[PDB]
Amino acid sequence: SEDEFLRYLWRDYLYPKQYAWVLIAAYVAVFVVALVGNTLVCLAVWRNHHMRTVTNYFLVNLSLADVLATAICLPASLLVDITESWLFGHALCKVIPYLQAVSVSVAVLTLSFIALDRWYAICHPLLFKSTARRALGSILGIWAVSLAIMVPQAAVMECSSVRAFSVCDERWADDLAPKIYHSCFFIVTYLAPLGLMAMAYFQIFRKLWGEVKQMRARRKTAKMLMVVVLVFALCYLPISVLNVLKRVFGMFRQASDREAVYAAFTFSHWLVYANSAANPIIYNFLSGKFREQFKAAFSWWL
Ligand SMILES: COc1c(F)cccc1C(=O)N1C[C@@H](C)CC[C@H]1CNc1ccc(Br)cn1
Ligand SMILES: CCCCCCCCS[C@@H]1O[C@H](CO)[C@@H](O)[C@H](O)[C@H]1O
Ligand SMILES: CCCCCCCCS[C@@H]1O[C@H](CO)[C@@H](O)[C@H](O)[C@H]1O
Ligand SMILES: CCCCCCCCS[C@@H]1O[C@H](CO)[C@@H](O)[C@H](O)[C@H]1O
Ligand SMILES: CCCCCCCCS[C@@H]1O[C@H](CO)[C@@H](O)[C@H](O)[C@H]1O
Ligand SMILES: CCCCCCCCS[C@@H]1O[C@H](CO)[C@@H](O)[C@H](O)[C@H]1O
Ligand code: NA
Repeated sequence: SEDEFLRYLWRDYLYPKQYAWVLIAAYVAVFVVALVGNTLVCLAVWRNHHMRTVTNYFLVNLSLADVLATAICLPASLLVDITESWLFGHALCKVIPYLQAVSVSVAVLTLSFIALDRWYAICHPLLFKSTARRALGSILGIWAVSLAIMVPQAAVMECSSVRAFSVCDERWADDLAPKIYHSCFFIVTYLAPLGLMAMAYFQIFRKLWGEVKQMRARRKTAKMLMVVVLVFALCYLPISVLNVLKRVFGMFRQASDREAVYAAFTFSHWLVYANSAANPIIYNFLSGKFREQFKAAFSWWL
């Protein structure tokens, strides 16, 4: 029974090995590309004074939130996605999930303020002054808000023993509280800002593609930014939806195909980190100015 042997070889050995190879290579490729890429974003804006715009100051802040998640949270997520257990202790069970939620909040708030800045500059000019100095005040305000509103997330994280292994999970005293919290989390960090940004960029699209030199520069930046928002919305959609289906709709509680649930959650966690790697790649192709600084970086160190 050679066919039956090959089927158990595939199930018990070949498939789990290929799965671990794909998983580890995917997480390592994204960790490296995100660390290098986002460092280069910060260096491109620091080196060239002409790219020291309000948009690019917020793009640097997006890179900081993306570096926060890549450096601290990505290695922890990789180990949970391998073991399905917590190996970093009780203290880090509160800190790493908290820093991850802070990073999402900083990322989406940074995107909202870029949209807001572009919407006032293009659709409703001369009502609100937007300068580089005021961008640093708005950036500090983004961190202060994000650090505060994510404390409930830190408060619910618990590291509990289950063999003798630990699990880092949210502890809720009653069934109603996680439903209200995960509904609010989804609408505040995903749905409401992305719905508002889509409507703002649709208005900017109508104004720009409906002075000539300025509109040529504005069309290039608005095209890039629309691609960034679209890619953020696609990357954060599977995790945002899985968290609602789990916490609000009580899904994935049956263990019949536990491995299928782990794979959907793993791929969803990886898409969040893939976003940090994606943003500097988007600036490379949709910004000639970021393209120059990146081309100069590969000419120098490589
Ligand atoms: C974007 O969300 C996550 C991620 F990208 C990696 C791992 C987990 C998540 C996640 O589902 N959440 C829940 C959400 C309501 C707040 C943000 C995180 C917090 N939980 C975490 C985060 C990191 C690690 Br590692 C373990 N748990
Ligand atoms: C950049 C330097 C690398 C640091 C990586 C952090 C990993 C933490 S190990 C972790 O420490 C806990 C105490 O905090 C113990 O409870 C755990 O048993 C142990 O596994
Ligand atoms: C920048 C604002 C400062 C707040 C940062 C929150 C993360 C601290 S870790 C964690 O927070 C939980 C919630 O408060 C407590 O239950 C724990 O005892 C404590 O270890
Ligand atoms: C509108 C008012 C909003 C406040 C609601 C507070 C309800 C408490 S939930 C409770 O919080 C603890 C924090 O320490 C966790 O340890 C528990 O696991 C979790 O169940
Ligand atoms: C704005 C926030 C709204 C989010 C959606 C949550 C709706 C709760 S359904 C509700 O859950 C209770 C606790 O689990 C049960 O006692 C009830 O039988 C059931 O009807
Ligand atoms: C702290 C108090 C906790 C109470 C939790 C109950 C929440 C109400 S859910 C609501 O209950 C209705 C009953 O009239 C049903 O008709 C609806 O279908 C259902 O959605
Ligand atoms: Na991000």
